[PDB]
Amino acid sequence: TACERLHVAQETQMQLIEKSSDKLQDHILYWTAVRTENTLLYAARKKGVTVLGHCRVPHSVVCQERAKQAIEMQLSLQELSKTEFGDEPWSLLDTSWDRYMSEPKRCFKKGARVVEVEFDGNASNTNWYTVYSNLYMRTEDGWQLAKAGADGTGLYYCTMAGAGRIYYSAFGDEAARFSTTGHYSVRDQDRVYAGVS
Repeated sequence: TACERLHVAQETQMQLIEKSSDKLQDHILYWTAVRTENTLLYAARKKGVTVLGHCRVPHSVVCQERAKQAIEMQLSLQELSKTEFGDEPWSLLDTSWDRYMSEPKRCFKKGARVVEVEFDGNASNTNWYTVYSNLYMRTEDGWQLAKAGADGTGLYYCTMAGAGRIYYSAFGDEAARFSTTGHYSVRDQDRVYAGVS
């Protein structure tokens, strides 16, 4: 029945990806199925299983990690749905591990845009950063909405626990890698910033 439970858990993921729902509950469901699959697979690995039915069992370290990630997503999302934010539309990508682990780390993110940094007054000396306008992060006071942006210093988010911009990236650290002079200019949307290191 570990073989049938595996089939259902894999089929659930495949059904929900096709559907591509904008409801949080479908994504809770998707991650709980990812959890189930990798838990069973990990349990199979401990017992020395290498093929369960018609699919190969990944290395135990791999199954263990995929299950742990899915536990974290499941529980996090379940908490989210119990907040004011649960009502909002959530896609597969909004609730994906890479989005969650993108900077800043361990928060869900919607509203992507590209920030462009030019390094030595040199149009060919350039780099780009994906910034999310809407960030949902757990405080000791549940989940809360934060906004992210860029200025001359770096990429930052602001909250009302300690009023001010809180930087998760510093452009001076970027210019220390990609510039020869230390100066750079930052284009976020309709604003251009200057900076130095």
